[PDB]
Amino acid sequence: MIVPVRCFSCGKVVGDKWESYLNLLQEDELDEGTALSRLGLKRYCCRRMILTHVDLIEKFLRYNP
Amino acid sequence: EEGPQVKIREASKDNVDFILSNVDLAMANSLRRVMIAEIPTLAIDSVEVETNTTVLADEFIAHRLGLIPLQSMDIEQLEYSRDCFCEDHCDKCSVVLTLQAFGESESTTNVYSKDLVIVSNLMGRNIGHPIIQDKEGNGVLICKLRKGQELKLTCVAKKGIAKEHAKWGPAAAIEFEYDPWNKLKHTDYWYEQDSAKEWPQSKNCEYEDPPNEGDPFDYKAQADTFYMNVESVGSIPVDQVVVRGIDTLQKKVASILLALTQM
Amino acid sequence: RGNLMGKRVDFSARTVISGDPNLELDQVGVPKSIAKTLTYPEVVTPYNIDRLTQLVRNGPNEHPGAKYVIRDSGDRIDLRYSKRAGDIQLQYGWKVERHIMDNDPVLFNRQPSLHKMSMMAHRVKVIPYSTFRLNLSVTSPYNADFDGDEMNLHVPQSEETRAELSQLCAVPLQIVSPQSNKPCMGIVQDTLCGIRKLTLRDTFIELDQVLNMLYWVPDWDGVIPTPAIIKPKPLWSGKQILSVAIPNGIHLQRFDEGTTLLSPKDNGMLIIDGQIIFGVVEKKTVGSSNGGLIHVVTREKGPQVCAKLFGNIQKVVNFWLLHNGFSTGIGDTIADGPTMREITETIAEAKKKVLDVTKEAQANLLTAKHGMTLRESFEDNVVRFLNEARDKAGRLAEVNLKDLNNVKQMVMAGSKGSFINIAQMSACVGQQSVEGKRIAFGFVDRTLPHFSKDDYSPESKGFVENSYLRGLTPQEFFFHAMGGREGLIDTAVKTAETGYIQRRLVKALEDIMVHYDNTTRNSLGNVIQFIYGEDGMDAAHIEKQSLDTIGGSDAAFEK
Amino acid sequence: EGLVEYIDAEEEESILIAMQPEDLEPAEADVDPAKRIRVSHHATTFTHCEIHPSMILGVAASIIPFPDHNQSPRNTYQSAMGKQAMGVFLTNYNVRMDTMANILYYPQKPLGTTRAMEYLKFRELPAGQNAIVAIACYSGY
Amino acid sequence: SNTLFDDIFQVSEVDPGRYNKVCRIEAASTTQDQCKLTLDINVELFPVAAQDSLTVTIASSLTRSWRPPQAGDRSLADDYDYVMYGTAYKFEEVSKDLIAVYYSFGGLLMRLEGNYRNLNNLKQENAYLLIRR
Amino acid sequence: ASRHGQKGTIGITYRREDMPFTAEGIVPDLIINPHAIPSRMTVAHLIECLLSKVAALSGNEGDASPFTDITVEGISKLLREHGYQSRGFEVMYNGHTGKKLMAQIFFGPTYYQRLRHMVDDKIHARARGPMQVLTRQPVEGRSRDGGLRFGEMERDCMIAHGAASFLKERLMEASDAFRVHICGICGLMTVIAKLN
Amino acid sequence: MNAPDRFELFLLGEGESKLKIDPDTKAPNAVVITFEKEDHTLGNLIRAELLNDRKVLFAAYKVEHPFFARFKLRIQTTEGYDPKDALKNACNSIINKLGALKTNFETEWNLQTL
Amino acid sequence: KAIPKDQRATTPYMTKYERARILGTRALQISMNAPVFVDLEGETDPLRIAMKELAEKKIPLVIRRYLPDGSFEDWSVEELIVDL
Amino acid sequence: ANWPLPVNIRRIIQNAQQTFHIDHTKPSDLTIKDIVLGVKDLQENLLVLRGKNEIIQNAQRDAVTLFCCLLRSRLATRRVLQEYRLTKQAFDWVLSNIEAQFLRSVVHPGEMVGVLAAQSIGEPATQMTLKKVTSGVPRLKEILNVAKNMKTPSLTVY
Amino acid sequence: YDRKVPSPTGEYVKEPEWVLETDGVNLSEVMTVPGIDPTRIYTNSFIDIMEVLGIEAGRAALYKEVYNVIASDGSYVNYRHMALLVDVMTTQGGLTSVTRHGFNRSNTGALMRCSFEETVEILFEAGASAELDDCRGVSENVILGQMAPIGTGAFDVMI
Amino acid sequence: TLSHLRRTNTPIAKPRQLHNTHWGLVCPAETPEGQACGLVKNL
DNA sequence: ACGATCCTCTCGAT
RNA sequence: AUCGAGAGGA
Ligand SMILES: *O[P@](=O)(OC[C@H]1O[C@@H](n2ccc(=O)[nH]c2=O)[C@H](O)[C@@H]1O)OP(=O)(O)OP(=O)(O)O
Ligand SMILES: [Mg+2]
Ligand SMILES: [Mg+2]
Ligand SMILES: [Zn+2]
Ligand SMILES: [Zn+2]
Ligand SMILES: [Zn+2]
Repeated sequence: MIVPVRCFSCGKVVGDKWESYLNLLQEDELDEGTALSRLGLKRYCCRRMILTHVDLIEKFLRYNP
Repeated sequence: EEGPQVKIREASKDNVDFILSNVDLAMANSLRRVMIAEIPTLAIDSVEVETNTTVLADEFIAHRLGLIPLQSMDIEQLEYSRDCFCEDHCDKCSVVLTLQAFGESESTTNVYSKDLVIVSNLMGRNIGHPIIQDKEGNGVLICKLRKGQELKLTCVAKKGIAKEHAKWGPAAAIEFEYDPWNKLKHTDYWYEQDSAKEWPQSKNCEYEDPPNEGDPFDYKAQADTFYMNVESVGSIPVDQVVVRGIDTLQKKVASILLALTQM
Repeated sequence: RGNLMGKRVDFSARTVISGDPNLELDQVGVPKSIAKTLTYPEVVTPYNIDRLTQLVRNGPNEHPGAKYVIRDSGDRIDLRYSKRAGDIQLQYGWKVERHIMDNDPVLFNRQPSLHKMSMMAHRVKVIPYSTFRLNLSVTSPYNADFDGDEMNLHVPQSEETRAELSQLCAVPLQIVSPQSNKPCMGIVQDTLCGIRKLTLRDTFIELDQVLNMLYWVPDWDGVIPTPAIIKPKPLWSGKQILSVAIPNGIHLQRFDEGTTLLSPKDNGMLIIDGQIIFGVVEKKTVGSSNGGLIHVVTREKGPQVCAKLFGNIQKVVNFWLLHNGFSTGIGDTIADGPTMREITETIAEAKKKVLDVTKEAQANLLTAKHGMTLRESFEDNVVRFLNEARDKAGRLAEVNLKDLNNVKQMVMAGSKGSFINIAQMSACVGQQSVEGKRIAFGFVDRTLPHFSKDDYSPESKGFVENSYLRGLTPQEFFFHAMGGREGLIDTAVKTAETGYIQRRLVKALEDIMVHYDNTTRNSLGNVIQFIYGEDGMDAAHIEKQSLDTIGGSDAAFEK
Repeated sequence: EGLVEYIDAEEEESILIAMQPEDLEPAEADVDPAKRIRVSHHATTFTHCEIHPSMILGVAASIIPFPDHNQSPRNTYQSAMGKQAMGVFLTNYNVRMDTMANILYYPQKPLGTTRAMEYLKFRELPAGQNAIVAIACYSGY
Repeated sequence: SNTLFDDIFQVSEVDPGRYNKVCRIEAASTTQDQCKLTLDINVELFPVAAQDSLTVTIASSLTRSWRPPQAGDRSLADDYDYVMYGTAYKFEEVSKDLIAVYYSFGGLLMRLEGNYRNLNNLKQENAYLLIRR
Repeated sequence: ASRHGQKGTIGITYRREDMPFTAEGIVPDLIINPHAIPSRMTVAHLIECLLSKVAALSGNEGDASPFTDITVEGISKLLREHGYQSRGFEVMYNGHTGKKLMAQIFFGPTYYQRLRHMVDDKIHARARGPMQVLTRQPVEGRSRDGGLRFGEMERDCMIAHGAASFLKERLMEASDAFRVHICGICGLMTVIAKLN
Repeated sequence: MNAPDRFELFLLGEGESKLKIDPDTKAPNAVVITFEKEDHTLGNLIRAELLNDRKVLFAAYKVEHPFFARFKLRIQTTEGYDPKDALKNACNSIINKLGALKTNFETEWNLQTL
Repeated sequence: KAIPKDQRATTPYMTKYERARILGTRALQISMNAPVFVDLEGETDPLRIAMKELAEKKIPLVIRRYLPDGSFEDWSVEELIVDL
Repeated sequence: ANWPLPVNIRRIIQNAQQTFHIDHTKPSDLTIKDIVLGVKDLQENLLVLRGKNEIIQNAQRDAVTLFCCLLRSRLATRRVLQEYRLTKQAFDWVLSNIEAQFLRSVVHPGEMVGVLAAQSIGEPATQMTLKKVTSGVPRLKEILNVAKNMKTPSLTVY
Repeated sequence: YDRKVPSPTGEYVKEPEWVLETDGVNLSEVMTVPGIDPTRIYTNSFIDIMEVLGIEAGRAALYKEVYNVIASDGSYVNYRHMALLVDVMTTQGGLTSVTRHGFNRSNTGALMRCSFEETVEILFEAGASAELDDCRGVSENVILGQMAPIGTGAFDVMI
Repeated sequence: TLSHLRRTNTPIAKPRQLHNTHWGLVCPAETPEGQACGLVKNL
């Protein structure tokens, strides 16, 4: 269910970095680790926020009505 | 000048690593906290939902909206709805944004904060603007729609503070260290052999002289000099969090002074 | 059983409980909502009308308010509906079912209630959020912990009823329990773990804090005591300030193993005029022990004074710890490199012993002890061999543990942990066991299909050599699992069987009481004891004293 | 192609089973002091080898990280609680009308996984969050 | 307004048994072989070592809430370096022509052995410990 | 609850400030008491943290699979390379004061579950409501606004406290309470009550 | 459902004044000032400054219960010195330093590039 | 079956249970607008009052101690010593 | 020699040791008659029963024997004088003290010992959960039921 | 075994002694055996100790026993408590179980027995043989919702 | 849900004990506490 | 013949 | 609301 707006822990807006993150993975062919750091996510409170997210919405959208 | 004195090292739109010296730890902290919790800000604190054919719940979406960072520089000239003499809200104490999104294409339409649309009269004050630091310029991903899904909202952003709610925090994260070498002996490190080889060495040590082997224990020294850094969500420029922080704390103090007086 | 001697009563409440360090031992935190429901029939009296009327005006949905107003005829004016609910002129003689307010006496209990201590009267303290809030040192009597336990509250309805709770069943009154003839409420977790640290000789505090700690103790005489040190810096010791908590007139001598009115190990204990002279403060001193600072302070200063002793000690120690911090991590379970070496081989020889016994036995050389099968004797040996092994590898580990090691650090306070825990977490876990025997041959002549038939070696029959740290091996796992289960099972049993016994005892004696001629008879009148406990002395008012005339050489008895 | 077989407890009686294939079929021709201690592959008899010991476990226990560094009963407790956990029990929870349903707002796959969670679809429908925890005596609350 | 005991001591041993800011000192007395001393000292604020010449003093003067500075320009039994206050508890008969005493400085302990102190040593709480150079 | 048989209810929430903090400015989402560890020997929990920390740092999925050669060392070795103390401790400052905490703390990320059964779903609390028609005794369950069971066991306690009056008031004035008329010759409730 | 509104953390309700000054009874020239809808931030800052004044014999503070946002500052000053004054001074000395820091920061912030 | 004020063997001292019932019963009367035989130093709670009516031996109540045979002994709250 | 008895005498003493500030340097004002006869007299005012007849007057003696032993061994002439330098005043106080306390340690008619005991045994019983004998719950059960088929019989001869 | 023993000089010393533990009982015949000290022979089979040495002894063991159960667990319980039990178990001259076969037969009013295992029946054999319940048991006054001879209800209060 | 679908019940000498032969077939840990402990198993 | 307390909830039926 | 079966909390 969608990328958390802001990190539970510290509050660093994070919801505006999901797509960026994904791209860095697929095309830039980077490892989750660096991809994160490049997105400015340097502390672990803010790294688990994205690294762990399970974008379930993409599966809820396949339900027609 | 007088006491308290700074020494910025780094600086940008978001961070401000700086040395705050010749102050009391009590203050270094009071300052730190206040930054985290009492500097005002504008944030959606009420969502009127008209249509939500989405996969997400109303309040689930409403929650996220609240979290979306909004401009807040001129917040000092926007009132607290609870103080505005209007019934509910107005353009003197709020900022109303509209969100309307329709799943048009069969290729998933995304809904960003860049889609909020200020409807109220800003009255020429820089206030309530979906803050965007994206590269592509799509501040925050609010929601996603399918074939023909609708989402029609109307939010009312109000003045608030980290205390009523964290969405109202402008600060994000604040680093804070003092006495990089434990000269002050304010801690007793945990070791397995050499507490010096097992425990890392903070960048901040470089900015201070070591302990000098045989020197006795400095039993009179207290905490001077603090190595902080304020990250900033952005509703406020970093410089401001520090200032407004200092300001607010200063006002808090003054109001007690003003208290005795009226007493 | 369920309708006559056990009924569902009105004016009862139940929720989750959680500890609250800023609540007095004898209070109980009642979540505003619950207080707004439970009520109490108070009659209108010139000594109250003002408050009563004021509440009736507050109505049933603002806390210090009320519900229902009872009149002469016996009518019930429902305060939440009633054209005349904003009217109502109270009349002396009427009744105002009011909300439960602060300081009301209430019977608070946790089930199962196999004690008196399971049901005690607490002073009400209405507070936000929705969990009953209770002082930690009220924990054990009810045998609660905060992993989810719920607790029941009952409200006295009669003026007498209240009195009966506040004079007989009050938490204060129950600190020194008659069953163990010692106290039944000590000092736990943080307060205990901390108080110890706060006490270490090495522990000193300065001005800013001292002044807070002192203030923190509510009964402070505001007289800052002179620092233990006045030299280059005026520093106070831990003992110094804690002693503020201890009232005056409390004395307490101790002497542990190496004590000596100079206790080089900061051992034993010596408290005079309510001033702690020497000895680290931990479980023996402040626990719920016999000699205890609590047993003494209850007997000497009074139940209430001692009731307070808790909060004070807590408020101070807690604060101090709130600022010293304390924690634990894997690190705390890691043993000196050369140690694990000495340990691993400590076991290595245990195995060789078992092996050397085994070969002996298989040669028929063994000499069977009397009454035991050469087979029985064999087993018993190995089991002994392996137990010792575990215990020494364990001891071996316990010595590394530096005084800074948090685990050891709690064990020393006596706030959690024991040799065993360390020994297993750090060195070898141990020999698993089901039905008092080492793991059996569920399979034909073997333990698992991973061993060869006939194999009594330790690994094969349940000896978990590894530590919880190093990690177990499949077989080890499975085995340790078997025992694990045996445990959980008799766990479920040892509960019912006991629950039953708890009753048969209760029914059997139920009606026995100490009559007015100091005799002890049951309903029939049939004397059971001519003097209760054979001395007609109440269990709570007793303590282990030494009869100085029995021991010592004949010469010393004379000298 | 006969590279595997289905054995029931009865036939199990007549077989010898090696745990790890590797670690149990090399010839004995220095050892990491932090690794647990294992005995030896003493058996010129092996007829089978375990697919993987972690398989002796089942659904519930399967989600426990390092349950082999945990006291026996605590593993059983956790297994009973993993069933009271919240999360998305099904991607179509919105289209199902049933007596009570509890769903987590922002489920997170655990930073600590099990090579057996891949089959239990855990990472896909996680039940629990990855909170930053501190074991420490604080307000005493 | 008094002084109760003066004497230079020679430190024979300094023991830090699992404490990092405290050491238990045992120094003998120069002059009268009869007198010996056992004391707990905060080696962090006042180091000590192998054979030091320590000057000791007891007294009971320079109980109302403690105050601090201001008098930094007033009284000053600061003719020493290290100073402590405490409460004495037991007076013991080491037997023979010797007698000892015990003081507790908030846990920091001291035992004094001699004899002419029967008079010069108090019998109550009051008791400061002064040490210099 | 964690994933290691360690459950616990919340006891209070603290806002970011009042919380102890990391020099980096990181603060905990949750704080558990060290005391719930020595005895439960639930070490994996500790380990998992060591691991989950390193993992989040290096964006690597932490492998806490059972029978593997994964050591607390190999991990601590990895976490140090990441500029952190090899065990999980991290100097922390007291939120109120800003000062340092004399005791470093085990700090890291750990997977925690949100169990069902939430206070508000349990808070029942009655003060004389509806009673059973058959026994004239309070009804069961809270969904019905019933009463709490003052069963056998609770009674014994009251008896033990010697609080006679209270008992009567519990087993009568609250719950069953009824007035019956009896024949002064054959103690049977066979007396026709014609009150008027 | 038994949770109090967040704003009760910084907004005085009815019959609540920012300060209450009761004379301590144990000591002389002692006063216990209770603060309303204020937490550690102020409490500790004022406690610390109040301890710079050499005519101050005592000064501590406590939030008796986290649930509620209020605290107590205790003050004892040298005969003839009114703690209320000892309080006044402190708040000022505090504001002044604060202003100062405000400036000096703003100065430096301007010499910065970025 | 009565017992003269003499030959009285029961405890001169008042039992806790006796005083808790005495305290309750007087506290109750006081709660019903009944005359107070003491001077209130400013007390309002019935019980708290009744406690003070006992502390000044001014509670006109007598305890009847039944023995186990049937007989008994009447003791007055004025006689009974209240240590506890 | 360590047995639970009412009135912790040791304490009362310590509570005189500093309530009257007793100096171990000057001599007491105690008469050997004072102590000896005093201790004796104290033993007359303990009481647990008050019948004036033989039978009961003899029970009363029994129920106090032990405590008294404690009492005598503690309040002995040397001791009083050499062990804790009491004074006619302190000592005289210590006595009046014990009496009262004793009287306070007596059970109150009403005390429901039946239950109080039942529970005092049931509780610590529900704390039991585990050198080859039948113990714990099972055994306790064996006992209470008064079984005849006990699993671990045994005879211990000397 | 370990046994403390007064030494000629006064102090208690440890004079270990040989003792035979048995895996089977027959008290009646072993005391008589020579060499053993029949003064001390013992058994955990209180029943047997009863039948052979009298009941006052049986009570002793009965306690000696219970005690060991509770103390083997490190736990302590004041004498009186267990005392009362044993005694209650020992006043009727025999060994009366805490089972129904023992104390519910007791001689008590019908209602008490009612609240334990054989209600129905107990009340019939009670009706058949017109039993008169004093109503002085706590368990019965609880059934009639009246005060009982408890702390608060032992003494009566009067004007 | 997975766990429910993989459950086992055993109605009614020692049956709740985890047993040797169980290795490989039934989960050594997963089982309810008290009541039906050891009786309800999980493959 | 009995078997632990108290608890909330879910399904189904003359 | 009675009634019977299982699931779960401590
Ligand atoms: O949390 P838990 O139940 O511990 C406490 C108790 O409630 C009582 N109880 C529990 C379960 C049960 O089947 N029957 C009961 O009567 C017992 O007094 C429990 O003690 O159980 P655990 O997790 O084992 O407790 P802990 O050791 O604290 O982790
Ligand atoms: Mg628990
Ligand atoms: Mg529990
Ligand atoms: Zn973050
Ligand atoms: Zn407005
Ligand atoms: Zn009739």
